[PDB]
Amino acid sequence: DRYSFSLTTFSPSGKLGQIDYALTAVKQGVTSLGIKATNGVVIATEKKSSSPLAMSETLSKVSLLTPDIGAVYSGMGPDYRVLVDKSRKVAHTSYKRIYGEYPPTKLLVSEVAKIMQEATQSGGVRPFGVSLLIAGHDEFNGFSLYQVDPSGSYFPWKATAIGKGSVAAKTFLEKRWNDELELEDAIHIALLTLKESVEGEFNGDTIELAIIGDENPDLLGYTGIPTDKGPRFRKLTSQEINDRLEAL
Amino acid sequence: RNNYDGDTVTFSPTGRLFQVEYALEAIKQGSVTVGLRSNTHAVLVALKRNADELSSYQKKIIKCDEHMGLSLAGLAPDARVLSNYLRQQCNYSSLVFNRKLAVERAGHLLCDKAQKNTQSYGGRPYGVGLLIIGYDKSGAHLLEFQPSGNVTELYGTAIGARSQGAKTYLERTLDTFIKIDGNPDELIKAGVEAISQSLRDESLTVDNLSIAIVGKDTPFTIYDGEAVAKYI
Amino acid sequence: IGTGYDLSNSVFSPDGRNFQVEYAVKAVENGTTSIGIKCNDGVVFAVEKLITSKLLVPQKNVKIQVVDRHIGCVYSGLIPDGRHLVNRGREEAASFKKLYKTPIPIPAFADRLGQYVQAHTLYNSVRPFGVSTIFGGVDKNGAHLYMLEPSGSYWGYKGAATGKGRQSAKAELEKLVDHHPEGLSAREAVKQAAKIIYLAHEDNKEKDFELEISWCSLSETNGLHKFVKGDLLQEAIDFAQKEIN
Amino acid sequence: GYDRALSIFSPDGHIFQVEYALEAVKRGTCAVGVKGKNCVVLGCERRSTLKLQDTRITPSKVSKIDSHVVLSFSGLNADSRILIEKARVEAQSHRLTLEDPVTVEYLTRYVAGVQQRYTQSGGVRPFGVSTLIAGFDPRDDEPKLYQTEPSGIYSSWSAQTIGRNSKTVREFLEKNYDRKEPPATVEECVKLTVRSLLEVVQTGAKNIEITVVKPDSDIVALSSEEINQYVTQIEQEKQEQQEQDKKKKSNH
Amino acid sequence: RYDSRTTIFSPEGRLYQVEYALESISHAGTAIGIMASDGIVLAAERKVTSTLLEQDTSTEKLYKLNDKIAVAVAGLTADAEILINTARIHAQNYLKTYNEDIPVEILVRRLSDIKQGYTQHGGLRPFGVSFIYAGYDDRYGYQLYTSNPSGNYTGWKAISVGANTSAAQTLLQMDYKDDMKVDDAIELALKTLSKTTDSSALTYDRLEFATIRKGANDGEVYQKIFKPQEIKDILVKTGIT
Amino acid sequence: SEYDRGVSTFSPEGRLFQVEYSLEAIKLGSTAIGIATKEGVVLGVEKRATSPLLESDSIEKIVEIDRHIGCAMSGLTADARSMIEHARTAAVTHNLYYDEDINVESLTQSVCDLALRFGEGASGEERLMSRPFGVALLIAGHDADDGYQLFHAEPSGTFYRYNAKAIGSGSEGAQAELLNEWHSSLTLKEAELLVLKILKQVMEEKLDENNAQLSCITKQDGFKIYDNEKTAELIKELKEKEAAE
Amino acid sequence: MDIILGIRVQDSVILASSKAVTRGISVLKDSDDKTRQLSPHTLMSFAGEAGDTVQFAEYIQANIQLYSIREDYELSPQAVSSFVRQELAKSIRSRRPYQVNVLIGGYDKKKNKPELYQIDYLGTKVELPYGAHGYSGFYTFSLLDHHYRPDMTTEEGLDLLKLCVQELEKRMPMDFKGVIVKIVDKDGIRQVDDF
Amino acid sequence: TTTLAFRFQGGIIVAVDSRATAGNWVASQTVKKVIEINPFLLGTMAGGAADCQFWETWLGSQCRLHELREKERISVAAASKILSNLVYQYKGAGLSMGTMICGYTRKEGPTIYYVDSDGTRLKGDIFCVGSGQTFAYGVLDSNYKWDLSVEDALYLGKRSILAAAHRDAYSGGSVNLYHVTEDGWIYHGNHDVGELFWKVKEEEGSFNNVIG
Repeated sequence: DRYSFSLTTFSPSGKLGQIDYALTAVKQGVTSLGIKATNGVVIATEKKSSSPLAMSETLSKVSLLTPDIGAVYSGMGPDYRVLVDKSRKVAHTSYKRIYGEYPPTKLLVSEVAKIMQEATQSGGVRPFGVSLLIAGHDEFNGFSLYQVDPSGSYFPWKATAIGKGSVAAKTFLEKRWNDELELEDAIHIALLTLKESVEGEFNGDTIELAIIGDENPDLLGYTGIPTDKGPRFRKLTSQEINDRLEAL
Repeated sequence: RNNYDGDTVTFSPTGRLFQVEYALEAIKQGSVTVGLRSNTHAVLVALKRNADELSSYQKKIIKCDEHMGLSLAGLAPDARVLSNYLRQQCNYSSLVFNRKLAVERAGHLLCDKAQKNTQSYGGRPYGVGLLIIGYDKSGAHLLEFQPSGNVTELYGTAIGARSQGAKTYLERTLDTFIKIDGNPDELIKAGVEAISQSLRDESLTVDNLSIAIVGKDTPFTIYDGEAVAKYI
Repeated sequence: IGTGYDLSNSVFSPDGRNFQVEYAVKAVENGTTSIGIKCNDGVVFAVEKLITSKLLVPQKNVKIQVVDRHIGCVYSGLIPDGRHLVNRGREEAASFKKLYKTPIPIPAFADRLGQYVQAHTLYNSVRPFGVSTIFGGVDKNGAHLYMLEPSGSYWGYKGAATGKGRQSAKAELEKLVDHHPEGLSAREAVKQAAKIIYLAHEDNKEKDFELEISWCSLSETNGLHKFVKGDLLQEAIDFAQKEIN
Repeated sequence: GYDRALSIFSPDGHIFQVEYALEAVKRGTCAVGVKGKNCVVLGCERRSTLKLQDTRITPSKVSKIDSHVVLSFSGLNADSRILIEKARVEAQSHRLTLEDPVTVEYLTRYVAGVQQRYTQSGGVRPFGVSTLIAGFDPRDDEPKLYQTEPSGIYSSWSAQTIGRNSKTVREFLEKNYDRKEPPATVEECVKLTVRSLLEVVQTGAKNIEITVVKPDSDIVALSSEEINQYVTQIEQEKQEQQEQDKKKKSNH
Repeated sequence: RYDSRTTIFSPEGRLYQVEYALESISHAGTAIGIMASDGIVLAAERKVTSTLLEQDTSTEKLYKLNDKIAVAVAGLTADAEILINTARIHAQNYLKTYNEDIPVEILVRRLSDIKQGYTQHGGLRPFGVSFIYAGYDDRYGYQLYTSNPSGNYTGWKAISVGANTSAAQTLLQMDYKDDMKVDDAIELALKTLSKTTDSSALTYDRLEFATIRKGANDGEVYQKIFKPQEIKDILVKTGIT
Repeated sequence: SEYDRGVSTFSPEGRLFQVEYSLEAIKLGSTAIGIATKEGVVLGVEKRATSPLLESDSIEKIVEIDRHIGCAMSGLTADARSMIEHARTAAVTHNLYYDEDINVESLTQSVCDLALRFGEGASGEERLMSRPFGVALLIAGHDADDGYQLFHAEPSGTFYRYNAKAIGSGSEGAQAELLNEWHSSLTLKEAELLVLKILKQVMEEKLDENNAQLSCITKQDGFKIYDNEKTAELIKELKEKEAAE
Repeated sequence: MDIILGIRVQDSVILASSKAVTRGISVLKDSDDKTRQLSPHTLMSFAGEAGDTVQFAEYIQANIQLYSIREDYELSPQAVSSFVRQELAKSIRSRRPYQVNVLIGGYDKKKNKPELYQIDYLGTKVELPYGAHGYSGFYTFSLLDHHYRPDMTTEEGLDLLKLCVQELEKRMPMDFKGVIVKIVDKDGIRQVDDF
Repeated sequence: TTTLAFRFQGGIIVAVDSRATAGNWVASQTVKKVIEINPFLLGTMAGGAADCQFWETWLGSQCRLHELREKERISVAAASKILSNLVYQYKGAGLSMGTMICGYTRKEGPTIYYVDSDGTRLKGDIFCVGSGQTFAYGVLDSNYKWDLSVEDALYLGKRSILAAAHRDAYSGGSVNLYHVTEDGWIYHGNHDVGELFWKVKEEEGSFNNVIG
């Protein structure tokens, strides 16, 4: 009641009403999920066209924050875009002068968290409508995956999911997850889990699935340097998703 | 409803605000003054109030300049903020332009200043009426400033408690005092008659009279005691 | 009503309007009739300033005020509130002259005034405006007539009207489209303006009025705005009285 | 109501924030000030519950404002923290500007000024803490004892109890205290202060904190052994007096 | 009700807001720091868990703020992040300014002023967090304190916060041996953690632990957050596993 | 309702109720009386005693604002602290600028100018002091250009000059008695015994000096706050005079 | 003009400072206090630029007293010496300078050793048990260390210091009007007369 | 300018000139070079004429404000130290100060502090400030006695002005004498240097260069 007409006071059972509503706002979104393996990380989402005429191919819901780190969301569409904007800016500032190349995954998550936290702090501000997943790859902690909550807390995970179909996806991932998976194997889990959510439209035109694995000097835009590391992030096209989607 | 009895930033269904309306009330509980003017003079006659007979009575005439001056009827706190402002503008015109500020021109600055507080949600809105006299290049003028900010040029007007009889004196004798020019004596006497009728269940006394006069030949001077027991 | 929707200006109704902006329009209605008539070589502005007592001084209180020396504006609704939109308007006018060394085009002014009204609805701590403003002049492109709503909506007009007696005015303006498809020439429109305000004063009848007319005309006021006063205004008065009878 | 902000008084002339601040005082630990003629003994209740709870590192209930003026306090302990540091920085700053020792009358007046400023404002609330501030200056051998209130009032009292169950101690203090001759013995001033605080602690002399201020910048904190010495002597006299009263009854 | 701004007071002369922050602790995990002359242990319990949760290569309720002082968390985690970062910044100011490590009493004291400041000033929340501070300074040796969500500190030799504080406290003070040992701290903590927690078999992936010692590799202080398999060793001694 | 919550909301009187309530704060406060004569102004006060431990002779209630200016007060000391610190600066700043005494009337204006702040901001007055002042002062001094003048600085309006004025709890009965007992024939000494005569009547405690404190403004003497011995003596002369009549 | 001397003996730190202050061609007084106690067991002698010595001395004294009083136990000579140095290091990068050289001679109770530090006007903290600044250090870097016996006492150091002073008057055209010698030990700080 | 001051047992004698010089012209021959801070404290005017005048009366605003606030007579030390803070802020703005604050109170004995515009507060017993402060020291130091009578102390400061006035190029006018007792400065009249010089020449047997 008054514990989300105001942000000052709390429920006597803990937490603001605003946070529990912010999670409701997450589930009203598309379904996004990530699975970590020991030689890769898959990140996968669906995109609701929401008009036969809408082009969701022109805006994808998998967006590189920096070349080695992509992110997805589940939750409100407008809220995602500004939040992504601030991710690209802070990243250069915070570590592309400290290390002169793009940050650790781990670092950018602690930064993002402070921003989400500050909108839970005071009245006359609202939480963000999303929970994000940030996946990336660095050499200092290896492959990682994270879930970043609009409460202002963040949790690392091996595989997790969020969105409308989260509760179905989570039990599914528990069963099929093993101690060593391949990148290819984790893509083959990722398609099945998301297909539980939406069926009767599943194709790689409507489902976007992409990976964080090894460097691409092909998406780097240069070669001829013995130390160069191209984007750990990589987009599969519509055609490549179909090759994996047949493989099931 | 009267959900608008609190909001000064939110229109009332009539198209008014209640706050502006209550501000007219404040004037009614306020102390009476009668204005009137002619081409070559303007006079303010005001009633001093007291709470007892060990009070030495409230100044109702504030000298704004040596050629302009004002009187009040309503909230004395609100009257102070606007008096400060008003002297600051008349001195500004004498500093930069070696110029007297016109009665009419002063009034348009005061207008923006009322409506600023209406627009805002911060600080009190006004609740005093000022009767303004001056004598500029365009002879004596009489403005009635309202706490709304509406400024009205008349030949005679009145604000304060029981001010509807001053308007009735002035209406009848409207023309008598247009014809008199160059006689400060006559114009002073006319306000005194005026404010006897205005008042009810009171009588005038010597030290209840404060008459403030400026014209073309008369400097800005305030008459008290023996200088106003000649026109009672 | 309740449930917001008028209780703040940010909040929006499910209908597509805002009931706080509707009470501001009611305040324009309550104010005294103003008209503006566009012409094929000028603009004429007229206003009804009613006389409530004869204690007022005639030709000394008006709602006609000038901006530069060639843009006339006249306001209806809450009287000190219309003054203020002109006072800020005047500030906006000056800025443009200093920077570009040119007189302001009337559609340029038209953009700039309506941005002030709109800023006063984006904040719950700022009361909107509650005044319509008829405006126009002669510029580079010739004569133009506009009117601005307290919504923060505006459009160009051939004949415009606002205030309490606006029900008559609107009707006389229409007779004019048919009568003259040039909207009438600027000279004969000063007389047309007076006659209009007289039929409008039949809706205010219990009281007397004072009529002020001003104009700005390409070559019959020489690109400049000046007040219609003198033997000019009295001829306008005589035409009105004659044809009403 | 009139309890919605500090910009509204009630029609009695009260502001309910201040009135609930006075109930706040009563929540936290008790304090007693009692003046002598060469001393002021400023004593306070020390809260302990559990054995774990230390009395080494644990926050003291007496804070040294300077080397000749001290302050003990009563109210919320969390609230009183901001108040403690502020009063010490101001203490040093007096001496930076002027180069003079910290005047007691100035010190209370400024400190109650901090509280007043918040009360004056509506956007910030004051502390619910009332203090006792006792001291001497090198230029005075005439003792001063002051009080602050959560409103922004400063007062002078000969002798005072504030904080937890002040009321009963308050009447005991009146009778014994003489304004004729306040306790000239220093030991007896401490002993009175022990008797007063005795009432509110129940059993304790590891829960009684006594601290003593004397002229020309002498400050002491009295060890646990000395606080326990008072109790043995004070129980012997209270009991003795009681036995005697019952003998007066037997005689008649 | 009093709920609108923190610039108000309830009739207890406290604020209802402070009570609401209090309650925030008692729906989070349980936290225990036991001090001994030979080292201080910090322990926290995880309030989420899964088998696809990464918690074996990470901690979340244990931060070192400098290489001589560590903290445990009980409360919401969203509240925690902001104030940890500020304590750590204050430590490195101390290091920069004075050329030495901060005392325990100040570092806590600052943090306590800051919590109270959000109560004191504005309509901004109190931050419902209780942190256990276990530190070293060469003035009062080992020092164990905790900080209140109201914003005050009190010294200790053992304390529990979190969920079921009362239940935990009685159990800790019963088995407190008066010289104490870091090895007994470590042993006591697991036992006490078990009974509050709603699992009957406490486990190392469900555990966060740091032990602080200067009593071995003397003349210097070395603080060690334990790795998962070591936590398993100490569990086997207490007979839980 | 929405009238006692807000400093920017007037009620059907056209007033604030913030301003109203602050009068009742003064009536809470102890009785204080000032009586002007042409010999000097005499400022008397009441203090209270409910404890034998309360030292009431070691804190002030009559204060020196300059070297010929004194003030008595009633209401909260919190509201009084701000007011007197302010008023100290105004007199001091005057001696800087001109190298002359402050006049009595102008000191009154400054105190009522602080009083005006009840809220947060305003155009033509920045407000930083967010409540009404629940204190008044009787302001007494001497200028040479008039004489001795005695004023009441009102926190709720503008200032009213008096020849004798009572404030506080017992203000009501004191005011009637001063009309029938203030006269221009009454010497310095008579002025003292008059204040104590009224003072006791509305006191709920015996007339004694531990609950009283007189002072005078004599320019010749500078502003003098009295000793306890002088007041004690005078309680005795008061009772012997009235014993015999 | 304006000298400050320092010797660390194995139980005390002995700071000396000139009694002379010259503004213009005029010696203003032959008795001038030019050394202040930061706390009752740590002493700062100071010398340097015209009237900066006065403003800076009182500014530094007040801060150390606040921190000693705040902690409720006086800070080490090690804490004190970084702080003073850091104020100076900010100032030369700020728009207003202070260029005041100082010595901190404290008795450290924390580890029981006397501690003489040399803090530069530049703002450089370096530990040296024979430090000295301005034009003094041109003569006493060599005089102290020639006669310097690796263990020292309060007795030994005072005769050697007196001697140092006796050289300075002779080979500078200056007048220091003697020097006051205040001795920093475990019993606090005291004034003792010397040449 | 020659201003000088010295403490003695019976109080502080402050002897000043009256000569104001601007260029090689004389600006005035009447100007009191003692600013009366309050009825217990005297400061002096040497250095900038403007600076010393404003800041010492301002100094007077602080003194008055202190008595009103606390109802205790200000210390000699409290005032000087405050003018030390005030002049430092306005340092680097072409400011000048060459003032001696003197007073004798029941809690501190006679005390004199030198204030300089560089933030200097210097303790002494004998001070001289100005251009011709040097001449003031030579005569005054050598005939200085702490145990000295009022009539004689007066004579000594007078003679310090007379020899200093004579041989300097910026001084003379008249000799204005003030003696600060515990009850503040007492004026001791104005003695023109011109006439005065001649009676003292005879009495002493000094100033052997002129015969009239």
